[PDB]
Amino acid sequence: MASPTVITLNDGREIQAVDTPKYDEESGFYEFKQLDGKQTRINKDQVRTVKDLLE
Repeated sequence: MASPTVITLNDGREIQAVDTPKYDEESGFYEFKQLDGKQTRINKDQVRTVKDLLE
């Protein structure tokens, strides 16, 4: 499934994903696919708010 989701970090840095993120218990990161179609991962504590563009 694909849906636009903007993840806002602790400092306020917002990144927009084309599909929904995965919380990985193994490494402790959140995995999300950026607008470019590139998957990136950031630590569980850096994420402030997880919201869709469809609010």
